[PDB]
Amino acid sequence: GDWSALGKLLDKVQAYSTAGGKVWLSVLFIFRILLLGTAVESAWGDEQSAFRCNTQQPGCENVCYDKSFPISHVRFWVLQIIFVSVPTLLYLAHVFYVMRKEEKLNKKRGGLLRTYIISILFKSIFEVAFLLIQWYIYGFSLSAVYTCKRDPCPHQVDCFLSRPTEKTIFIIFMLVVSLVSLALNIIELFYVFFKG
Amino acid sequence: GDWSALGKLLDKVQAYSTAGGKVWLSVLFIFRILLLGTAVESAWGDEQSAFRCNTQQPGCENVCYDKSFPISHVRFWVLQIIFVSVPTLLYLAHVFYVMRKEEKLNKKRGGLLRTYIISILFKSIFEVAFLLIQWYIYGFSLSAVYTCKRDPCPHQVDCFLSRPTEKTIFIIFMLVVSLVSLALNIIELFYVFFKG
Amino acid sequence: GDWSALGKLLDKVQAYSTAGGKVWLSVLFIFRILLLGTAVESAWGDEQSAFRCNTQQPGCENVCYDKSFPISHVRFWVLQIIFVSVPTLLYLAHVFYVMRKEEKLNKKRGGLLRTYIISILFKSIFEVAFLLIQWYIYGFSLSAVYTCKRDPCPHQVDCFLSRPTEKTIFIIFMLVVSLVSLALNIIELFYVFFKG
Amino acid sequence: GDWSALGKLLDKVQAYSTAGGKVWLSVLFIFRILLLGTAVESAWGDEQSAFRCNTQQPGCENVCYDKSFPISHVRFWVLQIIFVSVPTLLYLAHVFYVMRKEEKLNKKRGGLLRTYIISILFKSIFEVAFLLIQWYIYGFSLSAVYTCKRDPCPHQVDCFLSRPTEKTIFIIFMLVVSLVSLALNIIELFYVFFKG
Amino acid sequence: GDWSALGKLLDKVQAYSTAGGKVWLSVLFIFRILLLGTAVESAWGDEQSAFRCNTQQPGCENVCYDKSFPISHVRFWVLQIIFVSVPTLLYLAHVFYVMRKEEKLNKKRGGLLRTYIISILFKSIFEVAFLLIQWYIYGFSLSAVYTCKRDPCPHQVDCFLSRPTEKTIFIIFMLVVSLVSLALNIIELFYVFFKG
Amino acid sequence: GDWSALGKLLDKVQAYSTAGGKVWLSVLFIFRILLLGTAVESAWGDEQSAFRCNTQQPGCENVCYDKSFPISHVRFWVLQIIFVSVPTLLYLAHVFYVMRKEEKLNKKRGGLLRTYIISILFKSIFEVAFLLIQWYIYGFSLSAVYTCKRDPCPHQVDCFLSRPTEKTIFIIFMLVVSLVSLALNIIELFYVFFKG
Ligand SMILES: CCCCCCCCCCCCCC
Ligand SMILES: CCCCCCCCCCCCCC
Ligand SMILES: CCCCCCCCCCCCCC
Ligand SMILES: CCCCCCCCCCCCCC
Ligand SMILES: CCCCCCCCCCCCCC
Ligand SMILES: CCCCCCCCCCCCCC
Ligand SMILES: CCCCCCCCCCCCCC
Ligand SMILES: CCCCCCCCCCCCCC
Ligand SMILES: CCCCCCCCCCCCCC
Ligand SMILES: CCCCCCCCCCCCCC
Ligand SMILES: CCCCCCCCCCCCCC
Ligand SMILES: CCCCCCCCCCCCCC
Ligand SMILES: CCCCCCCCCCCCCC
Ligand SMILES: CCCCCCCCCCCCCC
Ligand SMILES: CCCCCCCCCCCCCC
Ligand SMILES: CCCCCCCCCCCCCC
Ligand SMILES: CCCCCCCCCCCCCC
Ligand SMILES: CCCCCCCCCCCCCC
Ligand SMILES: CCCCCCCCCCCCCC
Ligand SMILES: CCCCCCCCCCCCCC
Ligand SMILES: CCCCCCCCCCCCCC
Ligand SMILES: CCCCCCCCCCCCCC
Ligand SMILES: CCCCCCCCCCCCCC
Ligand SMILES: CCCCCCCCCCCCCC
Ligand SMILES: CCCCCCCCCCCCCC
Ligand SMILES: CCCCCCCCCCCCCC
Ligand SMILES: CCCCCCCCCCCCCC
Ligand SMILES: CCCCCCCCCCCCCC
Ligand SMILES: CCCCCCCCCCCCCC
Ligand SMILES: CCCCCCCCCCCCCC
Ligand SMILES: CCCCCCCCCCCCCC
Ligand SMILES: CCCCCCCCCCCCCC
Ligand SMILES: CCCCCCCCCCCCCC
Ligand SMILES: CCCCCCCCCCCCCC
Ligand SMILES: CCCCCCCCCCCCCC
Ligand SMILES: CCCCCCCCCCCCCC
Ligand SMILES: CCCCCCCCCCCCCC
Ligand SMILES: CCCCCCCCCCCCCC
Ligand SMILES: CCCCCCCCCCCCCC
Ligand SMILES: CCCCCCCCCCCCCC
Ligand SMILES: CCCCCCCCCCCCCC
Ligand SMILES: CCCCCCCCCCCCCC
Ligand SMILES: CCCCCCCCCCCCCC
Ligand SMILES: CCCCCCCCCCCCCC
Ligand SMILES: CCCCCCCCCCCCCC
Repeated sequence: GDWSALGKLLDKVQAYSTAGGKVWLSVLFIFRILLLGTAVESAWGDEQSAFRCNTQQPGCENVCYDKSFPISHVRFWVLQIIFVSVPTLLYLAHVFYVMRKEEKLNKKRGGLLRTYIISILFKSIFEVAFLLIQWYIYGFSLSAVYTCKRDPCPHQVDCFLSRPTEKTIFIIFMLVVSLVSLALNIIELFYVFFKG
Repeated sequence: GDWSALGKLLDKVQAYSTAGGKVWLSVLFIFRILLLGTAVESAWGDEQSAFRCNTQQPGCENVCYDKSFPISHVRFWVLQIIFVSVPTLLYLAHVFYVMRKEEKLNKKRGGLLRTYIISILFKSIFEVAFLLIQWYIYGFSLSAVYTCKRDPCPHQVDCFLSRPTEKTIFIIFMLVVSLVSLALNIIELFYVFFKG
Repeated sequence: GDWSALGKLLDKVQAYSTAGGKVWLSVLFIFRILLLGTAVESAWGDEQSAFRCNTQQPGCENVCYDKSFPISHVRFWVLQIIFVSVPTLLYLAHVFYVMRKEEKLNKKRGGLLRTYIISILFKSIFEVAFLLIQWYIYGFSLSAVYTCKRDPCPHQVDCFLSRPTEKTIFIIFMLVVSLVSLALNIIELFYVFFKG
Repeated sequence: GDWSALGKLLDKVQAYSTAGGKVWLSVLFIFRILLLGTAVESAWGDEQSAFRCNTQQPGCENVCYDKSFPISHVRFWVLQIIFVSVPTLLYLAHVFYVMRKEEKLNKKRGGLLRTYIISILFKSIFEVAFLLIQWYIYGFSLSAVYTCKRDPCPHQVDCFLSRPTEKTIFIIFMLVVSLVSLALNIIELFYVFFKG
Repeated sequence: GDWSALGKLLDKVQAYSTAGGKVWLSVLFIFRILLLGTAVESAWGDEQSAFRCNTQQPGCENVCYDKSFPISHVRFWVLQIIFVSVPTLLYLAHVFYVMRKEEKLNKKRGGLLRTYIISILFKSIFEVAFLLIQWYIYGFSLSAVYTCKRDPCPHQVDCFLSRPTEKTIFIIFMLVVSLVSLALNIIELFYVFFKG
Repeated sequence: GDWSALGKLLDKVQAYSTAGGKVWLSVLFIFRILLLGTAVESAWGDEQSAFRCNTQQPGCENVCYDKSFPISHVRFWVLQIIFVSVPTLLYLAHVFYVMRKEEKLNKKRGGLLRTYIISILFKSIFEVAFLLIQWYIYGFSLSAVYTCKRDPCPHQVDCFLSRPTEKTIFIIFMLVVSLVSLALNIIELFYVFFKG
């Protein structure tokens, strides 16, 4: 029965948003979690135990695997999803204490709106930042043969990845679902400015 | 005691459905989850660690396994089940905010119905889409010997899968339970049109 | 405090059953789950990683293991337990919406009974069906040496299973607890007919 | 607030027991679970993967491990603990429906007592039964060298177990805690008879 | 709202304790659990799979590992923490039924205090008992080389442990946090006697 | 509905803090947990199973791995996060019993403030202590080749770590998020003194 006070909190947090963003993005947050922790986490399980290279030099598979994967895509997308969720969480924690301050006033314009704008800016700005890093480093694909030239391997060794194509499809899903997230925040950002 | 408000929400979401779909499909959603995450998830555990090929060429088992399995059936069926559930979830989130908008009206035809129709269309349309992809790629069976002709293997190598018959039976269950899902949405789709 | 409405639902679902079936079968459902997911699931963990055969032919252990186990007993008994539980779940979901239809009637014989009979028939009929399949395929024991004659092995190879005796005892428990389930539904089936 | 009805159910189930059994056995049930599923389950993890024998005969470690362990002690003690708990659970489910039958009587001697006696008999009788089986099979110790004479091994092979002493200490705890359970039910059994 | 009855139970259990023990020991119970099941449980994961010895004698690593570790420190500290918690749990279960007996008296000195004294004695007495056993067996350190002289190894073999220094630091934490537990119960024990 | 009493407890614990620390640090506690147990725990999974050294000397990989990692970074950061959380937990448990003492007074300055100051001091003081230890031992990086000179290896051996660069990035995140924690407690510490 104590959900009646929670109804006031979920109303005031989304009083400035449209009728289409709170139904599409909230499902998109549930979608991105359920894709990440259930389907694709088990896919990157043997990212190192199957990585075989064509040499006898001991440790050459240790230093060549790292050059291909400075940071794996799974711990990348977990690093991304907290950074896109944290401006919403920070706005949620602030609006709760603001509501509590006003409940202890009545029994004995523009202040809330600025941080609501900033909360959607850093949602996109971190999202563009994590995309171009992936283009700068990994691209949006995976080749089935890597040629490695680090030390202490000899001249050039051939290292064969573990499931390039299965890792390819879940990369493009993480590109598309992030890109439809990015456009879905931009359309809110026009609506808050064009109101006046 | 706060389930009385939830009783109004579960009534309005299924006010257009028949008396037979909400009892058969809701159990079919519980059935498909319980078959997937409990029985058949452990069956595809060693999909790569048992895949042995008949060669000495290093990495030939890495590139030949991929040609047989571009995407494994388990991460396929998890990818399918979210896409069939998401039009129901999207209709659920929309009808909640529509109900909340009308609760803040009375204390101080055709609008809901169109998206209810669209919500059942994309349930079937994604379901037909995922079936024919499996026929285009994997078929509905698994052979116990795969002949591989990728690079850098030699001329032709023999690769032996891991449990073809146990993977065969759970494929046909995922075909049958998806097909009885597909017919169970079609029978609703006639009933909403033939009402008038 | 909202368990008072749940008290009406658990009364009407078992208004036709005896005083002895709802206390013995409900514990038997808790018993079969707790035996399956806690004790015997870990026993069939290394069903493939310990299966060794007496040959050098690569992949001969892959194709010979399958002939011994087309479907493992653990994923068999999980497949069985959902099929015996689903007619009870389907009767539970139907009787809830029937109760809700009558609650929206009073504020502004024989119909329920037929599907209650059918719900106990398919509990036994699926149970007899899964038993004879095991007799047709696996029997009710496990021998400690399997002789395999599939391809591409040579003439005949000896393959040694993993824990035949520990798998033997839990098979007989799954035979006995299923058989005492089968007789406990039959005794209900006489009581509903002999009432008149 | 709906724990007030649960207070009547936990009173009537233990109206015939002493003030010392419901405080000592209920903690003993919590003790035996917490010892089993947390401490000693991880100890029997590598019961097969460390079992090495002194031969080259392939599969000789498969058939010799079984003769030493027809059923492992962990799946034995899980099999024991359900059988000692099931007469208490069966008495709990029966006394609930008996209470419900009398609640639907008042708004519009000796019957309960017999099954309470039987419920404590089968607690001890199954407990004595599982103890002597262990004495008939395993004893109450483990030797660090097993001599195996099964087929298809040669004349006699030496097989070395995995952690005999760590498995020895948890056997004696499972003997002592079962024996203090057995005496704690007997002392109740005198008290119910000597009341008259 | 039914926490008001729980407020009476948590008051009467600690009516004889000081204002400093219920705030320091209750956090110390939360600390010792969170250190044990989260940090140091994963540290002792490969206690056997990394234990390598310097011989070819088959099974010599099985019988030499046991002499170094008759019982591992993790299953020791889990065995300790239940024994220090069980006198508090036994006093909690007794004081609940004592409270229930007096609630069924008013609607139609020295008795509680003795078992409160005994409950703190066996907390320390078991704690001193488990400490000196560790000094009698393991000491409070771990050496990086063990020399083994059991059978059927030859004259003397060198066995190298798995992470001695990481296991050293968590031993001293389990010594310090147990010792600050032991002094924190003694200071209560003076306060109950010196009251009179 | 019993969250109304919890509203008084969460008000009195933070009556001396600013409006910016309770919204930024509480999210920072949720951030550091979610980074630790989800993203970086799986990264340090094979910290030993991939550590290969360039020798044939048995056990040389056991004693050389330890010199590189006396305590792994994951069990370090878990050891850190409990020590920074424990002064907040201790202040939470104390303020609850202080509130309960005053509730049993009214139905029949400076005392709280001192321990609030001490609770923030030991948050920073333990945080500076764990940082400089890492600088004294590990630094803030990881090199891809370790040269080992322990016994019983020969003169000098080369040991290659497992993923130095992926472990490098999560170290700097654990430095930055700890450092922004350290400055966020200092800014509170000025505010409590400069109030008067
Ligand atoms: C009385 C009607 C108001 C009840 C509001 C409850 C909805 C808020 C919960 C939304 C989050 C649920 C996550 C599953
Ligand atoms: C690798 C396992 C992934 C499991 C899910 C990851 C959850 C991390 C994001 C949680 C954000 C919650 C914000 C409210
Ligand atoms: C060794 C060659 C250079 C490697 C640089 C890797 C940079 C990866 C940066 C990832 C940043 C993700 C968190 C913002
Ligand atoms: C009075 C202070 C309120 C702070 C509310 C949070 C504002 C948005 C913070 C966004 C941080 C973006 C970088 C991670
Ligand atoms: C009345 C609303 C209760 C549920 C709110 C849950 C989120 C509150 C913000 C989370 C951080 C607050 C610090 C405890
Ligand atoms: C009204 C409250 C204003 C809050 C200001 C916060 C602005 C963002 C500061 C942090 C940006 C850089 C974070 C890495
Ligand atoms: C030294 C070359 C490293 C190249 C990758 C650097 C990644 C740094 C990420 C910083 C993120 C800044 C977001 C505004
Ligand atoms: C007062 C009667 C109305 C109560 C309605 C409760 C039923 C709605 C819950 C259905 C989902 C339950 C999932 C297990
Ligand atoms: C591979 C493990 C499978 C576990 C179950 C998968 C659940 C994913 C579907 C959840 C959809 C929920 C919609 C309400
Ligand atoms: C390498 C030969 C071509 C492989 C193509 C594989 C296509 C798999 C498509 C799966 C799509 C599932 C998500 C819609
Ligand atoms: C006002 C907007 C309401 C939106 C409700 C959801 C409609 C159905 C969306 C189905 C999406 C199908 C493609 C995944
Ligand atoms: C009153 C109903 C509460 C339970 C509803 C749970 C589903 C609501 C839709 C889920 C998304 C809403 C965004 C928080
Ligand atoms: C009344 C609300 C209408 C909603 C329109 C949504 C139609 C579907 C658009 C997305 C289809 C393509 C998704 C891949
Ligand atoms: C390049 C050849 C790839 C063949 C498989 C392509 C699969 C694409 C799936 C698109 C789904 C569209 C659903 C309407
Ligand atoms: C060569 C032997 C192949 C065996 C295939 C067995 C197929 C069984 C399908 C079971 C489906 C049952 C539908 C209810
Ligand atoms: C007021 C008395 C009626 C309360 C009925 C509660 C019993 C129904 C629950 C039975 C299932 C419990 C599973 C653990
Ligand atoms: C292999 C792990 C087994 C875990 C338990 C299996 C549960 C499946 C049966 C659940 C049926 C629930 C019907 C109400
Ligand atoms: C390859 C030789 C024939 C194998 C047939 C295996 C049939 C197994 C049928 C199991 C059916 C279980 C689901 C009904
Ligand atoms: C009006 C329709 C009610 C349906 C209730 C369920 C009847 C029993 C179905 C049993 C199915 C057995 C085959 C799995
Ligand atoms: C009032 C009873 C609430 C609990 C009932 C739980 C089972 C209801 C049937 C489950 C399927 C209903 C579809 C949501
Ligand atoms: C009164 C409701 C009657 C329901 C009829 C259902 C009978 C069973 C039909 C399905 C049997 C075959 C399932 C494989
Ligand atoms: C082709 C030979 C296969 C032999 C096993 C067939 C099993 C089919 C199971 C069908 C179940 C029907 C239950 C009524
Ligand atoms: C109003 C006082 C009666 C409340 C009775 C609650 C005690 C019954 C619960 C005992 C089992 C608890 C298991 C943790
Ligand atoms: C091997 C893992 C053991 C986990 C605990 C086993 C629990 C089985 C006994 C449960 C009996 C519950 C009776 C109420
Ligand atoms: C192969 C030599 C005879 C082996 C007999 C093993 C008997 C084990 C009986 C265990 C019974 C436990 C359940 C009652
Ligand atoms: C009217 C029937 C009541 C049955 C209550 C249970 C009696 C005790 C059964 C004990 C079974 C012991 C063998 C497992
Ligand atoms: C009013 C008491 C509710 C809680 C009782 C939980 C145990 C009831 C017996 C369990 C089997 C009953 C079949 C649903
Ligand atoms: C008053 C109820 C009497 C119940 C009789 C049950 C006696 C035990 C019968 C089963 C004993 C054999 C089980 C293996
Ligand atoms: C064939 C020799 C087997 C020896 C072990 C038999 C164990 C049978 C257990 C039966 C339990 C009976 C309890 C009353
Ligand atoms: C009305 C005020 C009394 C409420 C008492 C609640 C505190 C007792 C719970 C202490 C244990 C909590 C463990 C997290
Ligand atoms: C090895 C995993 C350790 C997990 C925590 C162990 C908990 C055992 C102690 C629980 C005592 C509870 C007393 C109330
Ligand atoms: C084989 C040499 C003697 C080994 C004796 C080991 C004794 C360990 C006793 C541990 C007792 C812990 C529970 C009280
Ligand atoms: C009337 C009996 C009350 C018993 C309460 C518990 C007393 C303390 C028992 C401590 C046992 C210490 C040895 C484990
Ligand atoms: C009214 C208090 C309910 C919660 C008490 C939980 C502990 C009670 C003692 C635990 C053993 C009691 C046997 C069921
Ligand atoms: C007032 C209740 C007295 C309880 C007496 C219990 C004393 C301890 C007896 C057990 C000590 C030995 C346990 C191993
Ligand atoms: C036979 C030599 C064994 C040496 C270790 C014995 C440990 C026994 C522990 C008994 C604990 C007694 C506590 C009072
Ligand atoms: C090598 C062994 C070193 C042991 C040092 C620990 C001695 C006890 C220190 C903790 C005392 C705390 C008293 C409050
Ligand atoms: C009636 C309004 C007061 C309700 C206070 C609830 C907020 C306190 C909970 C904060 C912690 C939530 C963690 C998710
Ligand atoms: C290695 C797995 C990490 C899992 C999370 C660790 C949690 C430990 C910190 C919990 C502190 C809670 C304070 C309230
Ligand atoms: C073997 C060379 C000296 C190794 C010393 C390692 C010291 C590590 C100290 C870590 C302390 C962390 C807990 C405070
Ligand atoms: C009356 C005693 C109150 C104690 C409250 C806790 C004070 C802060 C303790 C901080 C301990 C720091 C070292 C871990
Ligand atoms: C009324 C507040 C109940 C919830 C408080 C939870 C934290 C209380 C302090 C935790 C230690 C108290 C010892 C049981
Ligand atoms: C007002 C309460 C004062 C509490 C004093 C606690 C001061 C800190 C003592 C412990 C410091 C050393 C811990 C390792
Ligand atoms: C013997 C050399 C060891 C060097 C590391 C010592 C670490 C000790 C940590 C003590 C922490 C004290 C915090 C105030
Ligand atoms: C030799 C290449 C080393 C690459 C080091 C990359 C360091 C990246 C640090 C990212 C920290 C971002 C802070 C927000």
